[PDB]
Amino acid sequence: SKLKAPVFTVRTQGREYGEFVLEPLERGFGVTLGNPLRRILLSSIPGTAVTSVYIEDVLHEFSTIPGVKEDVVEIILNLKELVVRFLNPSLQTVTLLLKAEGPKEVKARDFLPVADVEIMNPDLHIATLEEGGRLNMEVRVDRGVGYVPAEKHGIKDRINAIPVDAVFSPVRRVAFQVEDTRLGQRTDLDKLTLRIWTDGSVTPLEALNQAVEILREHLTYFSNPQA
Amino acid sequence: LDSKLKAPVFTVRTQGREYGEFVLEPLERGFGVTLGNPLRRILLSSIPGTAVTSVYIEDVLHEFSTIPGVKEDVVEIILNLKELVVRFLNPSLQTVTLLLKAEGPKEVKARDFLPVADVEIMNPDLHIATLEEGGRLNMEVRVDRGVGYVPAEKHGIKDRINAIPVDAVFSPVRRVAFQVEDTRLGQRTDLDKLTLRIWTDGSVTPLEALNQAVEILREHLTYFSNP
Amino acid sequence: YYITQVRKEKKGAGLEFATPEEALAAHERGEVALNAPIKVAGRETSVGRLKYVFANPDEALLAVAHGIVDLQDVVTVRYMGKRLETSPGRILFARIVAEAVEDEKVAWELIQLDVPQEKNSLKDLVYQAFLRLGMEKTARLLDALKYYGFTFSTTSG
Amino acid sequence: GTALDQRPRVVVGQRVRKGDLLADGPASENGFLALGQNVLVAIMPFDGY
Amino acid sequence: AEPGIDKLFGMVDSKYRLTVVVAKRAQQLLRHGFKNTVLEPEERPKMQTLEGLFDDPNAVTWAMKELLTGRLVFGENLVPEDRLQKEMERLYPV
Amino acid sequence: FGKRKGEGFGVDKREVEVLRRAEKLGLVTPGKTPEEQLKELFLQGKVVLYDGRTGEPIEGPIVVGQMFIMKLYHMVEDKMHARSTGPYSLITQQPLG
Amino acid sequence: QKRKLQVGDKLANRHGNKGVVAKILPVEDMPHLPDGTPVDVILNPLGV
DNA sequence: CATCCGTGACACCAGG
Ligand SMILES: [Mg+2]
Ligand SMILES: [Mg+2]
Ligand SMILES: [Mg+2]
Repeated sequence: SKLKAPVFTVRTQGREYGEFVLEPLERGFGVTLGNPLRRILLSSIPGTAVTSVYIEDVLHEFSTIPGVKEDVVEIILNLKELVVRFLNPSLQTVTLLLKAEGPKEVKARDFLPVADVEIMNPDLHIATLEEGGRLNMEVRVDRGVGYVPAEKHGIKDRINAIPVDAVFSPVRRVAFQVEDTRLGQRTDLDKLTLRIWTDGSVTPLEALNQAVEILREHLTYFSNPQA
Repeated sequence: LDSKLKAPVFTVRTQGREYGEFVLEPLERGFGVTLGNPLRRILLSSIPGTAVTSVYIEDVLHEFSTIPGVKEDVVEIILNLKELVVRFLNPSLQTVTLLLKAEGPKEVKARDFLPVADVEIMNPDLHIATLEEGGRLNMEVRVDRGVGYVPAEKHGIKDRINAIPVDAVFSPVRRVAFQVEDTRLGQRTDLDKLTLRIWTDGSVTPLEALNQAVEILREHLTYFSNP
Repeated sequence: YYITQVRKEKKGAGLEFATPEEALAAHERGEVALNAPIKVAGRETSVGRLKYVFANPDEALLAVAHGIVDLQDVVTVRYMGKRLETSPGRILFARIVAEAVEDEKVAWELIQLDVPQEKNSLKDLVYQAFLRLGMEKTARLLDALKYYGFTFSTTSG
Repeated sequence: GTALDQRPRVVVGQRVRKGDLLADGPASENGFLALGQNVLVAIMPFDGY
Repeated sequence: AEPGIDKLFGMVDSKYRLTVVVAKRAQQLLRHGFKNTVLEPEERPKMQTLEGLFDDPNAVTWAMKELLTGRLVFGENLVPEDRLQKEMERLYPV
Repeated sequence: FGKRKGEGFGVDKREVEVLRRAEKLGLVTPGKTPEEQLKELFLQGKVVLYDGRTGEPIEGPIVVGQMFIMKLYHMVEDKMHARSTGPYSLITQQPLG
Repeated sequence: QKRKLQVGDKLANRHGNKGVVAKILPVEDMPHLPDGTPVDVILNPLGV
């Protein structure tokens, strides 16, 4: 009467969205599996985020730039939404360079391209420069995990660099449904469906695999008892 | 930004084959409950044990009848049978019927059950019933393997017309309490400390039960492999 | 209070039955609620007190865990050797007190089991615990009541 | 000590009428009084916190 | 709650005499570097450091546990003050 | 909810349990479909809510909605204060305030 | 200085509901809607 | 043995 390995279905939409189904699972195992995976997905999935910004003729965060409509606070708030995917596994830091002038709405595309680095949200607005307004930025993206505020890392590559709050996690949302299902004559079985929305840096399936690996590694910790 | 995570020390604190405290610290923020809740669900729902599932007592029609010559009613006898801790030494055995025939002035214990091959009654001193001069008790109880808890009116198994179904208390675990406390490692401030508390009936030990729980959970983690 | 209150339902509404199996079958048909007051053969009871009879607190709370019954259903439980008609929640509260003071007989003497716990009864509990066990044990009792009151108020809805 | 700064809410080339907003002051969202945040609240106890 | 506070309140005729006794004993332990303790090595109160367990530096915890052992005598007019001072300085130097 | 019904998901098991509890509370009419009862709760301003630590639902439906909340000028950053020793007053030789 | 909200800062609504922030939980501990949307603030009903 | 009058006193912390 022991229930055996269930079918595992995968539905995807681009690098952004993913549904992952397991059925049939024993009663109550829908939650038992879904909830810890959701916690690990929301809390411990590594990723990328901007961690520092230098702007020429800008000494600190509470500044304006002539010709630029946005103040530096809004520029850093915009850069906080920049999704930066690294292709090389062993890469840790990238320094994006942006140089712009004249009347233009500087977007995320305008960053000079670097090898093995893709910008996943290129339409992201950065600034609204007018005639004669010049913007010269060097932003720094690091690999990391979780949420690390600027007050804790203080990352500055040059003297007048502005540390930035970093939301490293690439997971934007995690839900999971537990629906009723049957196998043969057994009733009250669980059908688990994890819905995962990411930013594109890592895909829902990669995030699910990393979370599963983290949970298995944590279960490893009960292996060596001690009186 | 840069993090270092010391592998957590696992600590056991047992008192016989009935109880144990299990401490796992330090854990990254949140993983205390992330580990405790699934393990608790598993320990309460899926650890294999045994249970009395049906009882036939001669000349007894229904469950709420009285018995001549015995002081307890049938309900009390069924409760005492619910508290019977039976252990199966052979992994292939799945069901046994236990015979018990006694009379005269005597207080039946769990010892008085006729021994069956590879069926160890862990608690032979468990009281069952008292009889008087002229009291007769001929009963057969049905002991099945299973997990969790199944009310009598959900299996309703009847070998004969007057076999009373008994709520199957399968689970060898009687209670699982766990509690997460904040802990620090140097100047890491919000680390977690997990403390499990497992009560069993002696058929399986708390440490055995926890290991079976983590094994079940890892095997379920393996179910995300083959789309 | 939320865990120590008992449900009172209106479906059965005081039907009379001869044998308890009649009441069980009636409730199974959907004609009587689990906590509706009825009278089987002459004594006032409910279907819940017959359908579910637990040998000990641990079994009752295991059934509560598995969703068989809720903490506010009136059930039959065997605690301290007596056959009690009470909810699993009141058993759980008695156990909270007993574990806190590390004295099962005194803890059973202190509590009022058959009443929902509220400001006045909990105050009398704290005072009697003081008189009978000392301020150290009463302080541990207070911290236990705090822990479980907060826990159960969170998920109560 | 609270910061009193104005931020431009128009853009180059925009036609504006008399009395139209040009810059939001402190605690002003598009000319509406903005003294706080619209948060998503749940009304329930939480473990005594 | 202080461990065994009910018993300590049972040991005295006035709750404030307990405090006087405990504070005096704690000062006695502080002056003589705890060398006059009536606690066995296993009864020593311990403090968890980063390295490992160490002696509890709180003379008051010590004094209360010592009182709990029963190995202490308290009362009025037991010994002249300077006699006690000099005898404790002889048995336990500073 | 029609969004979810179109995305290929039915009513959840925990939602069914919360609906049972709400039926006990007299908040929804007994007999309607899950969607009807969830809509009745929503009209009462209440929704099903999941405990993030366990994945189990709050046993009852909870009031959830958008509220305007301000941060008042009384921030602990300005008020936390402590002193071992410090300046004393001229005549009284007592600590300043 | 750029002051973020911290434990001990005072919030209030327009109806006289005032309170000091006593706890900042990580997102995964917050009560969430079935579609996975966590709530922002948890107000105690006993204040009403 | 009354009325009139002058003189006391009128919460705490915080910041001011
Ligand atoms: Mg913590
Ligand atoms: Mg029954
Ligand atoms: Mg009593």
